[PDB]
Amino acid sequence: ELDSHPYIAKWLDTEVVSLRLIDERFYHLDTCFCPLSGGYLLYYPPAFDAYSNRVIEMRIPPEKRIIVEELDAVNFACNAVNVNDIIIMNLVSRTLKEKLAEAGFKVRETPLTEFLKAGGAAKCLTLRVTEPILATVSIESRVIRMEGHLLDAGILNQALDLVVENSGSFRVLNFNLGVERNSTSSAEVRVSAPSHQIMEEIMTELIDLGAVPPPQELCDINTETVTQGGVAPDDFYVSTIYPTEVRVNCEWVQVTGQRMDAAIVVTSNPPSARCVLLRDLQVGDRVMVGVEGIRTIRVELLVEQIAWEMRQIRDQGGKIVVTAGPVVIHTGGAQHLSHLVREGYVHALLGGNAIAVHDIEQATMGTSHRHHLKIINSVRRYGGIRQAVEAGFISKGVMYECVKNNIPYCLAGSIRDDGPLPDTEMNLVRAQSRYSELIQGADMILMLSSMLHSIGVGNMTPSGVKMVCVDINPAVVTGSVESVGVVTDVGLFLSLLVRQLQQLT
Amino acid sequence: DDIRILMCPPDSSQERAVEQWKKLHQTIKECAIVDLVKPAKGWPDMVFTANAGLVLGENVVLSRFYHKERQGEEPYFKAWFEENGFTVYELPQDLPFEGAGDALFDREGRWLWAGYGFRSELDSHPYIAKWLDTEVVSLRLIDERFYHLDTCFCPLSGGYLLYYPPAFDAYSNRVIEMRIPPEKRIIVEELDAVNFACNAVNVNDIIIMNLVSRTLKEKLAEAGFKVRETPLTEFLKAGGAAKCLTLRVTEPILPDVHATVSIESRVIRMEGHLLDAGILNQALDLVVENSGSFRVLNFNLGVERNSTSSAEVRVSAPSHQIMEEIMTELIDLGAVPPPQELCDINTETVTQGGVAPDDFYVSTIYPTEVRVNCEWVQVTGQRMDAAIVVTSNPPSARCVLLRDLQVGDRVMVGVEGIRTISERRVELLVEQIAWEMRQIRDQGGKIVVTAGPVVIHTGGAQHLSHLVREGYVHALLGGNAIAVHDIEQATMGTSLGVDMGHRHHLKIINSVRRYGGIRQAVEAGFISKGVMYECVKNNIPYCLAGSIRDDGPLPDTEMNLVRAQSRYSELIQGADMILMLSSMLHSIGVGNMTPSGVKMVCVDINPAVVTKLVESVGVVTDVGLFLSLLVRQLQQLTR
Amino acid sequence: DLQVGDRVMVGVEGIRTIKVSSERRVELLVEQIAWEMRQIRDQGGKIVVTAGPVVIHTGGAQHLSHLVREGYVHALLGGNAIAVHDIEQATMGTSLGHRHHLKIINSVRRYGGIRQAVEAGFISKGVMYECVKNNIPYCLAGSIRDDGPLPDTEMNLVRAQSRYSELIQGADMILMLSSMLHSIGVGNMTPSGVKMVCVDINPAVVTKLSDSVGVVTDVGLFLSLLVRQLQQLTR
Amino acid sequence: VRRYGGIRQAVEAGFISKGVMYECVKNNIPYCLAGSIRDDGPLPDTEMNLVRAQSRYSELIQGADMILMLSSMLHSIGVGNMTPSGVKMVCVDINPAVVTKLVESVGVVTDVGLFLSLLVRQLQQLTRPY
Repeated sequence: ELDSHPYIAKWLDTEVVSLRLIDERFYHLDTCFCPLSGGYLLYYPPAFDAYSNRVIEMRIPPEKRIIVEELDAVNFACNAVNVNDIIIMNLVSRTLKEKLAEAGFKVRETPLTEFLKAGGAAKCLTLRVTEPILATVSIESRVIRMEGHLLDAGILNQALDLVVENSGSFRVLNFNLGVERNSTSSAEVRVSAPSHQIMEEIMTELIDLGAVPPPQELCDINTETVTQGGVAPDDFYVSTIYPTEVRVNCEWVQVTGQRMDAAIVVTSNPPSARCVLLRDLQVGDRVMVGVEGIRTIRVELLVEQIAWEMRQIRDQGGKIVVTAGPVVIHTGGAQHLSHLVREGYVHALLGGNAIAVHDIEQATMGTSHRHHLKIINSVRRYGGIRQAVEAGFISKGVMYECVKNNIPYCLAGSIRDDGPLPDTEMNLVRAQSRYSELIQGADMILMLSSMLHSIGVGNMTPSGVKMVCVDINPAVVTGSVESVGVVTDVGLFLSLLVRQLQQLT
Repeated sequence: DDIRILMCPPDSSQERAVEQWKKLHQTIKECAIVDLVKPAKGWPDMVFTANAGLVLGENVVLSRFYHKERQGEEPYFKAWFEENGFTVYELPQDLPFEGAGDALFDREGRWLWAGYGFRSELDSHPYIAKWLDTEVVSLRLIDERFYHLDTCFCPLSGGYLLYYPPAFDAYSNRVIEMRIPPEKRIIVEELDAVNFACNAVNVNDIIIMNLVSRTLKEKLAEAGFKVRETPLTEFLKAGGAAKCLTLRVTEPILPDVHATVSIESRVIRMEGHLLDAGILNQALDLVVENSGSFRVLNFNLGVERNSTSSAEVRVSAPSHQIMEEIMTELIDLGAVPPPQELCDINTETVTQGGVAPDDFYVSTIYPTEVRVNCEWVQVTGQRMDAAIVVTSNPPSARCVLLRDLQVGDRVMVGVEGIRTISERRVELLVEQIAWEMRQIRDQGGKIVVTAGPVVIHTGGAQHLSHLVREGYVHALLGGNAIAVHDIEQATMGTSLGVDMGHRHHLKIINSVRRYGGIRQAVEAGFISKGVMYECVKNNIPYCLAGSIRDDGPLPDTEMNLVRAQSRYSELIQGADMILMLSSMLHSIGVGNMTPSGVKMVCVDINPAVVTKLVESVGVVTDVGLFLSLLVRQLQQLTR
Repeated sequence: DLQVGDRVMVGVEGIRTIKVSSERRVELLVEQIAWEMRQIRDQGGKIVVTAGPVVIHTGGAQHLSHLVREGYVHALLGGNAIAVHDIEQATMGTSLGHRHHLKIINSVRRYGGIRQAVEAGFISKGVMYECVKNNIPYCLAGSIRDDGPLPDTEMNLVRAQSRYSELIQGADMILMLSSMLHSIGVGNMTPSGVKMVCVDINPAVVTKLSDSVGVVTDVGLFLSLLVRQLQQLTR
Repeated sequence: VRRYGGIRQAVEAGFISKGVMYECVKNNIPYCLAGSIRDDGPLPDTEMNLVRAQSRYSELIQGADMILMLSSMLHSIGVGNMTPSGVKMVCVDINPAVVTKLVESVGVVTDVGLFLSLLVRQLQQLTRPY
C-alpha cells in the first residue's frame, strides 16, 4: 500500500520514491526492478505505469538504464543478487550478459527454477541487513467529502476507481448512515497521490460530481495572468461540461458560457468568471490555476419517451437544434425531418455540405463521382440555396423547409467536401463560432448519425442539455446523465418519431 | 350509504383552469355530493384532492408526500379530515404514500389496489392494510410517465378494469390478469393513456373523464358505461385529470374483508468488500429490479483503511416467490441470514421420475453449502441449472440434472438454509493467459480446450496441434465440423474448399468412415498431422458432439446428445482452465457444465458474442492470431 | 444410408443438370416476400419455417404465432431453446435469468410434453400452442447446450435429421429466422427451386445462390412488417 | 504546442522528443493538418481554411505512387477523390465496409496498429539482409 510509505520514511529517516506496479506477473518490486552500483538500473519498464516510468527516467540517465526484453523479465532476470562487483541471477540471455558485462558487473548464473515455479528467484531468497547510511516523502495526503446517495448510486465506487487508476490511494472513513432515503448518507475519504501533479490531476476528476473539501480547509482560488496571446498558464484549470462555481474573494461566482475544454477567466471588480477558448484568450486575462476553490452542481419504447420529451419541450420550453448528416437522406429520412421542421420541432439545423447536396438531389432528381456536380453546379449558379429556394428550383426538402420556415442552419466544411455550396462556411473558426451561437439556449439536441460531427457538436454544448444520439453501430453512441442513445436505423427512428409526435402535442 | 366526493377549488392559462374546474365540479355534482375544502395560498397543487390520503368507512390514512413541494398541504387536509369526524392515521416520516392517487379500490370492495415504485412505498402497504382493515394488492409502476396508479389504472363497476398494462412490470401484470378476467379488461391504447384516460371518475355506470378517443369511448359504451367528457387540459399540464381532482370519501365496505398482505419482509447480512467491488450496490439493484424494496439498516465497517465491511439490509417483496427469486439472486453474493435466524434446508421427495417439485431450488455455478441436520454440508458436483439432492443418513448434498432425478430423492425446496462460500493490444491478455497456462501446466492441473471449425479456417490447426504436443491440452471438446476440416487440411492442404457444400468435405468424411473412425484412419497412415492426429497420438480424450448440420457423421461423432452431455461433464471434471475457441452454442454448453472455480478464456471475433458472466477473460480478435500469440508467448517460457 | 451392393455413380460421365439495410428498403423486400407467400398459400403450396430463440427475443412470438394461425406455416423446424422461450413468454410474460427457464422445463416435463401441457391448460398461447392447436408438424432438434430437455426435443440427431428431411419434402418456401447452424443444416437438406428467405441482423446472410433472398434487419421487426403487409392481402 | 508556436518549434526546443510528428519535422517530411469542426484547439499548424487545405492536399498528393490510408474514413474518401487512378491505394480498417474502395486498390480488414507492425516486420525482412 502507498499509505505505508510515509511510515517507512518516518521510521527510517529516509526518502521514499514511489513507483506504481501495473503488471500482475510482477507484483513485487524485486521481480521487475534491480538497482545496481555505478548508477546502473536493471528493470522492465512495462511493469510500471506512465507516471512511475517518467519518475524512473527523470531520476536515472539513459547511459545508466538497462532495459530487459520481455523474455528476460518473464524469466525474473531483475530478481538478482548484487554485490558491488558481482551480480548473481538465474539463466539470462547472452545479449543481456553482454550488456551487463559492459557495466562493471560479472555475471554468475545459478539455477533457481524450482523456486521460480513459486514466485521467487535469487533476490527473493535474500535480505540485505547491512544497508548503508549515506526523511522525505513525495506523497500528498488529503481528506475530501462527497454529499450524495453513496449506496443508491455508484458514487463511491466510481470515485475510488478514479483515484486508483490515476495512480493514487484512498481510505474510506466511517460510513454515516441516514435514517431514510431522504437523509442522504455521505462519507469522507483520505486520498493520496505520489506527486503534487498527480494529486492535482486526481482532484480535477474527483472535483467532478461534488467532492467538496472539508469546510475548514479551503475557500480560495488561485489565478495567473495570461502573458502570451492565445496561450494559457501551464497549470490552467481545464473546464468540464458540468456547471461550476468558483470561490473568488471568498464568494461563490457561477461561470457563464459553460463549455468543455476551455479556460476559466475571472475578473475582480466585475466578479464573474467565464469560459474562454485558448485561441480567443486575450493578454492580461486572469486564468484559474490549480484545483483550490472550485465546486460543481427497447425496440420502440425509447422513441416513445423521446417523443414525450419533445412534446414537453415544444410547448415554449426551449430551442431545439438538430444535427444532421447525409445518412439521414440515404435512409429515406428527408421527408420526416422536413415535417419535424414544419411542425416547429426543429429550431436550428447543424450540418454539412454532403447532407445539403444529397437532400437537394433527392428533391430535384429523385433516385430514392456522381450527378452531384450537376446539382452542385446548378446551386452554384444561383449563389446559394436560399436564393435557389426563392427561385423555382428547390420546392421541397429539408433545406427547403428550413429556408421557408426560416430555421437558422449552419453547414460546416470538411476536407471531404465536393466543390462546396455557397452556404457552406469552409472557414472552421467562423463555423465553430456560428455553431456555438446556434446551440445557445437549447433544451434538447437531436443527433442524427454523425459520430465525428455529433461529438464535435456535443463538446460545444453545456451539461444540462439532454441528448439523443442515433446510429446503427454502437460506435457513434459516445455519454452523460441526461442523454440516451438509440441503436436503430436513423430513418426508422425519424419515421417512428414523426408518427409518435403526430396527433400529439 | 351514498356517494360523497371531496374536491378543492383553485383559489394566461389560469382563466381556463378556473372554468374547467367549475365544469368538472358540476358534472360530479350531478352524480354525487361534492364536499369542498378551503384552498390555501401557496399550495396550488392542493386541488388534486386524491393525494390527500385514502378513505375507507371512517378511517383516513393521511398521505406522506415523497417530495417536499407538496408536503405543506398535509396539515390543512388533515384538518379537514378531523373536522368531519375521521380517525386520521399518519405514516412514519420515512415511509411515503401519496393517497388515492396510488391506491384504488376495486369498485365492488373486494380489495384495494396499491401501487409502488415511484412515490409510494411497498413497506407502507401493510400499514394501510392494518389501518383500513382491507386487502391490499401490490402493483409496481415502471413508467415514469405514469408514476401514479390512477393515471394508468381505473377500477370500474361491473367487475371491469380499465388500465394501461405497459405501466406495470411482468409480475404486476400477472397479478392483474389472475384477478380480472379478459372479458372484464378494457386495455387502453397508448394515445389515450398519455392523455390520462385512466384518470377517470366512475360512479355507477357513468364515467367522467377528459377528452379521449372515440374508439375508447365506444369500447366503454359496449360494456355498458356512459361517458361524460369535460375539458381538463389545464390540469393535464400539471399531471392531473378528473380522478386526481376528486377523492371519494364513501367507499364500499364488505364486512367479510379484513387486512391482508402478500408482502414478505426479511433481514439479510452481507460481509465482505462491499465498498470497493460495489457488491452492496449490486444487491440493492437486484432487489429493486426484481420488484422488491429495501432499507439499509446497519452498515458496519471493519478496520477503517481497507478491511472487510459488514451490513444489514431489510428486504421486502410483494410475493413469496418474488422473495424466492430475490433471495436466490442475493445468495449468489454471500447474503447469509442473520446468525440467530439461521434455519436448515427443506426438502421434498421426488414422485415423478426426472421431474422435481415446483418450488425446488435452482443451482448456480458458485460453490454452495446447505444446512442439513443442523450441519453445513458442502455440495458436490457443482453445476448451474440443476437440482440439489441431499442424503440424510450420511451428510452429502449433490447437484443432479432434472432428467437424472430418481424417484424418492430429497430435493431442496425454497431458499432457506443455503450459503454460497474488435480490440487491439490483445498481446497483453495473451501474456497473462500464457503465464497462467504455464502455471496450471507445471503443477498438476487439467486444461480443457473446446474448439470449433473457426480454428481451422483461420490458420490455427498447427498452433493448436503444438499446444496438444506440449501437454497443454488434457481434453478436447468439439464437433463433426472441426474434425472434418482439420483432417481435410491435413490430407489435401485445404479446408472449406480453399486454403486452410464442397466435395472435399464428403471425400474426407467418406475415407474416415471407411476406416471406421479417426483413430483407425490415423493408424493406417491416412491422417499424419493435425489436431485430431495429435489428440490420438498423445492420447488426449476428445468428444465430438453432433449437430443438426452434421454431414454424414464421422464414426467418432456422438449423435446421441444425452450421452454427449454426460461425456462432456466427464471430461470437464477437475479442470483449472477452459480454452474456448468456437461458436457460442458449443461454448455456452461447456460453460453451463463448468463450475465457477475454473478459469475461462473465451476468444472470438464477434465483439458482442464475447458475453460470459474477473474469473472469465474474453478476447475479441481473430482466433488464429490469438493462437499464434499464445504459442509464441508459451515458447518464451521454454526458450 | 448406403447399403451393400448399391451401384453408385462415379466420375463425371453421363450426368447433366436440367436446372444492415435501412427500413425503407426492408419494407420493399418484405412486400415482395409477402406477395410470394400469399401466392404460394392461395394454392396448395407448402411453406416451412425454421425458427430460433431470436424470434422470441425480439418480440416476434406474436407475429410468428399469427403466421401459424393464418395458415402460412405448414411445418416448424427448431430446437429446445425456442420452445422453452416461447412457453416461458406465454406463461410468465418474460424470457431469458436462467432460473425461470428450468422451472418451465420442469413444468413441461411434469406434463410429459408440450401437447399434454396444452390440453391441460398450461400453455394457452404461443408458437408451440398454435402448432399443437392447428395441427402443424414440428421438430425440435437437440443441441449439446440443451437444458432438460423438453420431452419433445429429439436428442438423437440422426433421428432429428430424418424428421427434418421428412418435414422439408413438399416445400415451396422456407422462412429462415436465422439460427445460423439451423439455417445451414436445413439449407443443405433443401433441393433447388425452393425459395429461401434468410433473415438476420448480422451480415450472416451468407446465402449461396438464388434458385435466394436475404434480409438484414431485426427479425422481430421483419415479422412485424411481414404480418402487416400480409394483413393487407386479407382485407 | 501553441506556446512554442508550432510543432516544428516544439520539436526544435526539445518538448517533443519522439513520435510521428517529431520524425516528420526531423527528416523534413511535409505534412498537412486539415481542420475539423470537432477540433478542440487548433495546433498552429492545423489549417482551418479548407480550400487552402484542399489545395495543399492536392499539392502533396502530386506525383505519388502509393497512398497508405490509415484509419481516417472522412479523409480517405476526400484524398481518393483527389487522387488519380494510376496510384495504388491501400485502405486499412476493421469496419470492414470502409474497406470497400473500388486490383489497382487494395483494401485490408484488420486493426491498423497490427497492420503497421506486420508491415514494419516484413519491410525489415526485406531491407535487412545485414
